[PDB]
Amino acid sequence: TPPGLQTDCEALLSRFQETDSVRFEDFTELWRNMKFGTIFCGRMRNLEKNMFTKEALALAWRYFLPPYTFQIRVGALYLLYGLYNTQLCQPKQKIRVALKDWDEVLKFQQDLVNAQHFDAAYIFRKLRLDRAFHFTAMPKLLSYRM
Amino acid sequence: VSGSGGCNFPEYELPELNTRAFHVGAFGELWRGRLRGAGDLSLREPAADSDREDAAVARDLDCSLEAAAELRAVCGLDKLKEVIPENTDLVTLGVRKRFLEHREETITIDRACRQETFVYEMESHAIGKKPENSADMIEEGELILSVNILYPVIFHKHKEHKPYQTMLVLGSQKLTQLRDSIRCVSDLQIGGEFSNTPDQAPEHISKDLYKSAFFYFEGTFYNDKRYPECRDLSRTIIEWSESHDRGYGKFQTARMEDFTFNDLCIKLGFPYLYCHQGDCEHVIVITDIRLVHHDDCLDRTLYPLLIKKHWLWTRKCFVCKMYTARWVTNNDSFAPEDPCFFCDVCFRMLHYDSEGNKLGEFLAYPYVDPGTFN
Amino acid sequence: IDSVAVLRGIQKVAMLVQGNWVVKSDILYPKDSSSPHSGVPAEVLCRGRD
Amino acid sequence: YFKDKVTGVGPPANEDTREKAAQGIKAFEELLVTKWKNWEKALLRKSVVSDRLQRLLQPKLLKLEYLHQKQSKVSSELERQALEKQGREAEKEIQDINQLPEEALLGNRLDSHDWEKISNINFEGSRSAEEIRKFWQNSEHPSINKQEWSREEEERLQAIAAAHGHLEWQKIAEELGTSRSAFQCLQKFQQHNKALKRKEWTEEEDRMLTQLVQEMRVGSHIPYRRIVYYMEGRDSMQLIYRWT
Amino acid sequence: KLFQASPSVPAKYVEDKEKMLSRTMQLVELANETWLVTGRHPLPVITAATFLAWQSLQPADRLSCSLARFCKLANVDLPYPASSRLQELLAVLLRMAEQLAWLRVLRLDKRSVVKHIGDLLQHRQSLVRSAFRDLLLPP
Amino acid sequence: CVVEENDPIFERGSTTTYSSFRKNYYSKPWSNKETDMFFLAISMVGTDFSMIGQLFPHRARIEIKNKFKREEKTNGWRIDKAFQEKRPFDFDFFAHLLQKVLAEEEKRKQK
Repeated sequence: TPPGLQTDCEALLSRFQETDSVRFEDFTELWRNMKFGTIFCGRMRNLEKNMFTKEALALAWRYFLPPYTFQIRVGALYLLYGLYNTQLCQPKQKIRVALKDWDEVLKFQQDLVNAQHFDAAYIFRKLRLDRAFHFTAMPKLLSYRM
Repeated sequence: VSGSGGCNFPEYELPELNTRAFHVGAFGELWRGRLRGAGDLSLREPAADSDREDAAVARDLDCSLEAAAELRAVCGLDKLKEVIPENTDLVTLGVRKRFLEHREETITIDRACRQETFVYEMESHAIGKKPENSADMIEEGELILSVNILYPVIFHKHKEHKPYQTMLVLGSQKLTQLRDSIRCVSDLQIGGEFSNTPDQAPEHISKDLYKSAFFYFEGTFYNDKRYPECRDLSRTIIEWSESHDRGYGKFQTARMEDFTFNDLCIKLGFPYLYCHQGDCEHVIVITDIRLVHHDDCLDRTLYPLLIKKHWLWTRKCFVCKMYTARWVTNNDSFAPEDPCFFCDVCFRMLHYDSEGNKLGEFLAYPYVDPGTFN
Repeated sequence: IDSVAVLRGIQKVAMLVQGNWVVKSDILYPKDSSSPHSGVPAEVLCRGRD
Repeated sequence: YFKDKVTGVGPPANEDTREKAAQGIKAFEELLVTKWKNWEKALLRKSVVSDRLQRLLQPKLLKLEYLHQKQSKVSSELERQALEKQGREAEKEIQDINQLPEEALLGNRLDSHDWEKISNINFEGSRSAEEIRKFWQNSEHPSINKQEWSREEEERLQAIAAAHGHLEWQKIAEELGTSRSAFQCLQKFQQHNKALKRKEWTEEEDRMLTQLVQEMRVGSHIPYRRIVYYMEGRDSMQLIYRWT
Repeated sequence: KLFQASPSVPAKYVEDKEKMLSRTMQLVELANETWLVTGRHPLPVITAATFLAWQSLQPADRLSCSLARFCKLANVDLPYPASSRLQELLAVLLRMAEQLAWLRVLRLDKRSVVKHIGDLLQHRQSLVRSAFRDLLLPP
Repeated sequence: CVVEENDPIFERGSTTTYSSFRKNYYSKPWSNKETDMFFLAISMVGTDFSMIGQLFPHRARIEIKNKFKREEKTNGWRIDKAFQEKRPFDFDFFAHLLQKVLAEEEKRKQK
């Protein structure tokens, strides 16, 4: 895994805890200060940045696992949505989702729509409208050689 | 016998290392029933446009008819800041600065990514590839399967088997397609000897002399009988397995011209084994399986893709060191070592006079360099 | 059975004489065998028969 | 575990492998050529000198043992003194053989030596019999001039090669009087030769150059090695200008 | 069981019973004359001798093995002092090789000496005579 | 009937077996401070093997016997020196010193 991102995710997660509620206005206020979308352009665009954004999306969705608190769930969801929506590079790297992980998001979306959080459900509606998921049996690929 | 034991909800056997076997064919229906998945056309449009969003959302999910949710759009699109990663307290900024520092240390230009350009081009081959005709377009929800192989041994001897290729194939295609698409330089090798007459043209490569090729997937040996010359290599594997009580249950045999990838009840990540041309072996790994997307190639016949052709070092001529070799000598009269390599111009002058008379006693064979397919 | 496949295997073990196929000497005399009447090694029999 | 799923401590073998290996289809399992090491040079030198000294001593040692047996069997004193003198001569022979400098007992390149013995005993089956035979015949031998050229033999080399027709380099190397193997002077001849390169590019060759690109080119990188393999005469250095 | 190529033993370790018996007899005779049969149990000396013989018949694929590996392969309980007897016999063989000009030039060691056991046994008489001209007693 | 309580075992090939003819009675080794406390126990009690064995839970009677015999055969001068000096019979302080030696060896094993 990219070591530099394991710290950036935890650093930006502090501002996620700083949010008072889950309403998407907090993210619009955050964007003005923590412009996480800086490296999205960088000085060079190649497989380097491709693998960079791939691993970033992967390890960020990794923080969407059940044990994380609801606020962290909303934070990770919105972060991944913004990241995917800001991918101006040639390829459109879609987030990789495991089949097992397709159970938590179900009750998550149910609780979000039942709470009348229109923005919370509209964000996922737009994500689905973009077809931004890589349906895979496992979240990552691994080999036994090492 | 029907599909062997397997659940289409893959549960790990060893966490994150392997998964239980499952009927991959059901994935094409399971995930497409759990989600409609419609929209595999890239029909994204290039006012009335917002009226469609209203007439959709106001009845699907949102109850309010007011277009207040467009805050998301105006924030994401309009408020997007040709930028340098500086003037902010982020750790990704730090790692990007470290990467840029290491680049400015030695790296002079960005054109050192040919190894990455390989995968880049092999993936671009899958985007923007329109079909030949309407009757050739892939159907919605088509299952796609990826696969890796490890043929050679030329790589590090004192190291693991990392450097080789990965492939990609469609589920609806027949297994004969995957069989004939797999490329291995072993099939280009030629039998016999050539020292008697180097001008002899290759009469028949091993691709035709030995067409037998079979797969091994959970005790299911799929043979091929398209041509009358091939043979049943599975006759020895069943005999040697049933001769002694080795614990390996009975294996079921079948043909390849009537079996599809859907009925492959196999594990992902497990190092399966595929063999062809007698004993040539290839450790295979099914890494990932997913349905068709609106960004994949639309040509179904053109999709035994070799998505990652791993680099290979072609053997240079041992004499001149400026050309690729084609002949390996044996029992040479002057070669410092028996496995010497020679090219056309060097092989002739080595042991052949002006009119082509064989000089001295030696053996030689046509060395088809693996670079032929690379 | 196809003609080419038959013609392919027969050339491995049979050698042509006067338009007729004759089995190779080494096939009838494996290297571990000898003459049943004199005991000379099969290599000698291979040369003599050929 | 890399080779085969069946790789038990004792792995089996199929019948088709016999047919595959009988028709000379050696493709990959025999191209694992490796370089040498200093310890390997020392081991080869020790093994060859020991083989020669053993072949020299064995008859003398056997004759000394036979003389001991005879003097232990015979009883006459005159014959005893005769055999004692014979064993003293043999003793001095063994002594001057053991005290022989290690340059004369090296023989020549093609000297009679048991290569299988040195390969299986000394090298412990690390190097094949021929792999050490050739290495001692051409690569490792004091009769091989290790000094480099003086840019004064290539002219005579190519003159004799043109007078003979480039048929047998061995005779050319022997007549040139360089005291080096043919493969040692040919590497420099073909390095100084000019026929290796090509000249101004024609129009028909552009067709092949574009075909070899449309057929196996990859993105911004062009594998010019494939062109060098297919297109003769063109090296790797200046062949990139054909596409730059 | 090393004489037959049973399924439990790789074919590489198999050897001829007559040649192995002869080699072990020569080895134990060298031991007998060098005071390696007095006081010490015979079984360990015989095991060390037969192990050295089995090794010397094919040092290529057997020198890497050890006495314990050989005993396990042969399915025979190895005598405890077999290691000491093997070490003493290897030391005796080394001392003998020092007299042979070519072997003394080889500068062999406890491990690489096993392969040259043939030449040592061929001229064991003069070699042991010279070695005793420079006896054997407990360390 | 037993329900899988024992595991099969191969034992003796019924073939030529090694003639051990030896029973190596396991004897616990002797530590330096342990030997010192044993010497002072001798000096305090004398040559009564029963009392020494009683006050030595870490050792056995035969072990003390062999140790005393070896010290006599090897270090008889130290035996006589210890027998010359005397010290008030100590059964309680002897147990305290035994616990101290136990703690010392536990520390030495921790290191």
